[PDB]
Amino acid sequence: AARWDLCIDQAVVFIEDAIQYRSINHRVDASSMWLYRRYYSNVCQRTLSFTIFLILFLAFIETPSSLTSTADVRYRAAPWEPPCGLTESVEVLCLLVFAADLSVKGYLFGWAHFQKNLWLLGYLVVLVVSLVDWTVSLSLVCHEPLRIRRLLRPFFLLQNSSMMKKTLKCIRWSLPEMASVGLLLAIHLCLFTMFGMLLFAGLTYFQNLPESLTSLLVLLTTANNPDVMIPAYSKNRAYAIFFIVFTVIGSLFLMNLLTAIIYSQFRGYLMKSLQTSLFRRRLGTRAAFEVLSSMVGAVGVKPQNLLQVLQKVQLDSSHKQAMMEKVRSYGSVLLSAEEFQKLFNELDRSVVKEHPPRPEYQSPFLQSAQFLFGHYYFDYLGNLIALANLVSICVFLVLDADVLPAERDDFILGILNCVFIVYYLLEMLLKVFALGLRGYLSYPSNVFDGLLTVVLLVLEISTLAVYRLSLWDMTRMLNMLIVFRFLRIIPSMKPMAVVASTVLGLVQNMRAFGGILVVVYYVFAIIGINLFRGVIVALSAPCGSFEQLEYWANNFDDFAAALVTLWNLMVVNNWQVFLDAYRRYSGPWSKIYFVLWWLVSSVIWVNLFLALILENFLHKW
Amino acid sequence: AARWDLCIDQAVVFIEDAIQYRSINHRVDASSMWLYRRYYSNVCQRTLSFTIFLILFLAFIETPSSLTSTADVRYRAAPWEPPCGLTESVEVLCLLVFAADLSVKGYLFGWAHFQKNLWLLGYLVVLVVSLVDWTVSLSLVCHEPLRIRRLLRPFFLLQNSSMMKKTLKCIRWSLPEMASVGLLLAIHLCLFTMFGMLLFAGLTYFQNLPESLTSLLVLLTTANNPDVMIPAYSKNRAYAIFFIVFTVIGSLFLMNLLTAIIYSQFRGYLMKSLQTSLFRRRLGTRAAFEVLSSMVGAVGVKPQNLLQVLQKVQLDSSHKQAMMEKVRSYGSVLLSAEEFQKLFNELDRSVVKEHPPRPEYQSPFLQSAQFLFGHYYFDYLGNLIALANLVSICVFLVLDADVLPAERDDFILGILNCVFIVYYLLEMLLKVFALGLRGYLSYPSNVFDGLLTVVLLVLEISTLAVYRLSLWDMTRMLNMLIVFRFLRIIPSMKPMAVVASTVLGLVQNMRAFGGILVVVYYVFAIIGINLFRGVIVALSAPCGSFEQLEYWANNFDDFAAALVTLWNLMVVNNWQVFLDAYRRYSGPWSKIYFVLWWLVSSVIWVNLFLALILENFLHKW
Repeated sequence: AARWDLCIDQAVVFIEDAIQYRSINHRVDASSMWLYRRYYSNVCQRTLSFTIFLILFLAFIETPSSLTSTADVRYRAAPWEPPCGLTESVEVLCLLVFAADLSVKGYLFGWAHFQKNLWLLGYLVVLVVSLVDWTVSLSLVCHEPLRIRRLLRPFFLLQNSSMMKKTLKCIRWSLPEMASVGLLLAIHLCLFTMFGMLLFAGLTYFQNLPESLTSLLVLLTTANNPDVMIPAYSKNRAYAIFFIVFTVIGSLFLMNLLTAIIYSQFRGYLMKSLQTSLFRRRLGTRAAFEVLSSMVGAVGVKPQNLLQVLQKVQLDSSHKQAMMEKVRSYGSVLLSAEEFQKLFNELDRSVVKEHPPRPEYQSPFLQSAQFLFGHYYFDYLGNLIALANLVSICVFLVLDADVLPAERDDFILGILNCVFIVYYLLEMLLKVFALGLRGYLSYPSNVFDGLLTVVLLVLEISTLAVYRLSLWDMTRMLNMLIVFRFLRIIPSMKPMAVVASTVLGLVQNMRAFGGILVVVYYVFAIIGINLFRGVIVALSAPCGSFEQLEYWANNFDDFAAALVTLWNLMVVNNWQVFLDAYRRYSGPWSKIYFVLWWLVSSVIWVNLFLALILENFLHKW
Repeated sequence: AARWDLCIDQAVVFIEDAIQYRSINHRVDASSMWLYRRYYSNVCQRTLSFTIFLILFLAFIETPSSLTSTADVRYRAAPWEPPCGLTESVEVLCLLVFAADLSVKGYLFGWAHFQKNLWLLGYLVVLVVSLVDWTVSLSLVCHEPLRIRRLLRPFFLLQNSSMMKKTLKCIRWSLPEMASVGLLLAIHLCLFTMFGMLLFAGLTYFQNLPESLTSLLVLLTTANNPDVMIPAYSKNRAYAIFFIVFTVIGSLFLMNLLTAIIYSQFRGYLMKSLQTSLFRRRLGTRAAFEVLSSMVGAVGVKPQNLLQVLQKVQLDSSHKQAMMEKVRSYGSVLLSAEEFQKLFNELDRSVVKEHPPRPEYQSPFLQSAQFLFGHYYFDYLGNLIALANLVSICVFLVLDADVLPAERDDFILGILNCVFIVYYLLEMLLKVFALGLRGYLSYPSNVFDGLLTVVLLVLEISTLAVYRLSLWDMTRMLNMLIVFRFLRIIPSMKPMAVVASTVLGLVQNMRAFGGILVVVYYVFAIIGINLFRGVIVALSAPCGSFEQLEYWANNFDDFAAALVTLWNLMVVNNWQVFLDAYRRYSGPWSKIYFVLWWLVSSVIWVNLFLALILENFLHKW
């Protein structure tokens, strides 16, 4: 009776964990299974993902106030200050649901399991530090300059992710080897600083210990290759050997050695991911069998017990009916153990359909339309005219570019876009009159084409509403959206399937890796804000300086301007210029910030990218 | 009698080919085995390697005459012209030995084998083209401007190499995939040229079709990251998304996709090298057995036939005596087939010894010296004082650097180098009085230390000959060679053995890969000479130009100046500057030269380097 239905709840949650690749380490109770099924719903996990985005969105609208139009410092309508109410209200509202998340994760798990698992403990210490810092900054009227609780926000992203925790373990195992090459590189520098200072001080680059040390470090990433050697090379031809050897040993051996060291841990990444997925499903159904085999009882599981459990699970109805027919094909025989486990190998099949088309009333009208629809040249007529559209934009952009930027003719340009757009409407209306409103939605390219067509006629008819033949801005907007038609010529990839297959495989696997970049940007922005917030003031310079070039838009005055400035240091070109400017404005101890940013971003993460491309390329063969 | 000894010659050359991993496809004759053993000697292969270096050295002393001190064009003592005699004499003397090489390679191989093997045919066509071009340039008095026979010289390097022929086959199999990503990248460019020209011409970078096409191509290799976007970024913050997406799709996906495509062919490089080595030794001894088993005869090979053949082979005497004792341990029994093949597994063992030390006459004198020699702290006392030497050079280079460059004290600097050098002499003289003149040579570090010590005392005593205490140049030369002592602290690599093991493994495997770089430089230099030989003349510039910077040393006027100029384009930094200069001086069709040089050098070869590091790292585990 009661233990009858109680075993049913242990049946349904063990099947559901066996599908979704979860573990079985939660305590089994009566209403906890009401909570377990509800906490893992679609609605609950999507609220938790939305609030994580919210606090990581919130730094755009904090007191540095990145709501302007230009980030340039020489002219900017600066202020938009929100008051002390709303931003600290939405800060504490997200802290409630994370506190609600921790409570139901610890209550549903073991209490002793809570004290052992390090991530739940770190989830707890971050919450109280964020709450103490909230009430302290609320006691004062917002006039605390630096907000330490803003740094702890990316731990909420790292907690609920299951792919970043794998990737952080792989870079933790690579760490004692990366410190050795980092040690060997620092030996390699300070040798050539001493060896350089004998040759050249006996150059504006070699006049001091920290100046020559900086000049070699920037050469190590090859940001000044010709410019650091041209005094010495103009004195003698033989001085080229000193700089050639330094970048061969430095940039070629030791930087590419860091890539091979990181890839040595990611070598079995996807295959060992699939193995622990299948291993968790093996003990999933086995514990489901073991509790169902001992419901009331030889050793077997009654199919009438199966009839109620496989209904209450949440699954695709394709695999659901296949389970249901296969147990109905079985008799009243008690199901064996090996036949129980191999029964759940229906979840490896995948079925792809699109839709069935629909007929008409009049028989010669329907048979002519559908048999010129099943043609394979109908889309090729669309592909031909779209290419004919694109060369027209091509020839007309280059013809008006060179001469007469003010007053161009643009007479035939209107008529060309008319005949193409009304061609685009008639084909998609003939498609839906040959497939159906359901028959047209089943293709993802047709959603892409059908949405793009109905937008362009709105743009065209609006130009046709005010002109007959804001002219230039509408034609520029109309020309821009015609260019996006070229993305529909792309997916006909017949001989180069190895490229499009991995690009899909890459973006399906950048939950972890895109997440790590977000963690690193968000930390280094807020550190960079509090150090260089008001350092650059713009009120006759050397010809290669920060001020001869107009690099004034690259500062750390807000969140949007920090991200682009950190981007331009990540692509390592011309970061000798930023090093000289931030020395001249904020003292020479700022170089430890940029060098540390150079090590995390360019060295570690862009090697981390190449290890993940290499793994996801070499897969299934 | 005659066929008795004739089988002995077929025995010895089949064993020798089985050792040195050669093939058996040469015709077996009487005096051809006299030629086969002599052509493959140590002296013959080393003459062929020296003449290959000679013609590839010869371009330094041709008519562009790269014998100056500076390559700067604004001042240079230009001319040194050798006459028409000697350079065309040494050109034709190397052509004789290559013609002698082709003849004995074809005569010893099959005649029909000659017409099938493509490399021997290409060896023949290159020889007659080089000889026709020699006699044509000799008929005229050297006044032919361009020498087409100079381009065919790297085929002589490619012919006699057995590792470059493997590597060229691996990049030939990768070619139809690299053309697809090259196709997909060209689609990716010309979309954003049209999309860029609508947004920004509606910037000095976006004013034309070939100007905007060049600006995106240089952004693709990130050579102008901040400088190409700062007008648009200073107009609006939202224009950063256009350039961020272009370098994420461009540089991160598609360039790193080219590395993964190349590495997909080098994935089994070293293991499939070892397999075809062992496979050639398997059929080597088997054909040696098969001719020896049918000398006069159950089925076996008489050991008295073995006694004469294993003497006449050339081998290490360590494995030679081990073969000889093992056949002497065998009786007069006819040796079986399986026991014949497993007999030659002595060639897998390797024995390392150094030397035995020698005693003295007087027993308390020898026993005290050798037992404080077997100490392991004797070298640690050398390691301590060498570190104490290096901090002295460290502290004294930084102290005199900042102030007073003219007249420094340098009083204690002499005395510091005295006590260290005479320490260095007494330790190596106590080492040879505890090891021996033979006992000291057996260590490669002691050869390195012993040579460095005897040089520094010559430098020190020469300063002591003219001073007592050209001063500064001698102390600068003395300080420089003390820095090289730090290379002896390095080889005590206890916890990071994975780094030093592969660095040895890399340089033992760059016969192929260093050879390909030589082929690519040598071709692209001589093409670049004949196009831009006298284009730059130096007789108030924009502040970032080729002439504001003093880049005048980077031209193509000779062979030494071409190599450094091609080097500074290989490391891709600031190659926007070279593109603008060579447009302004030699017309706009010069950009096809540098773009083609960008594709071969940076894209292919530096991806080729990272594939070879990755293979030689992941080896034996």
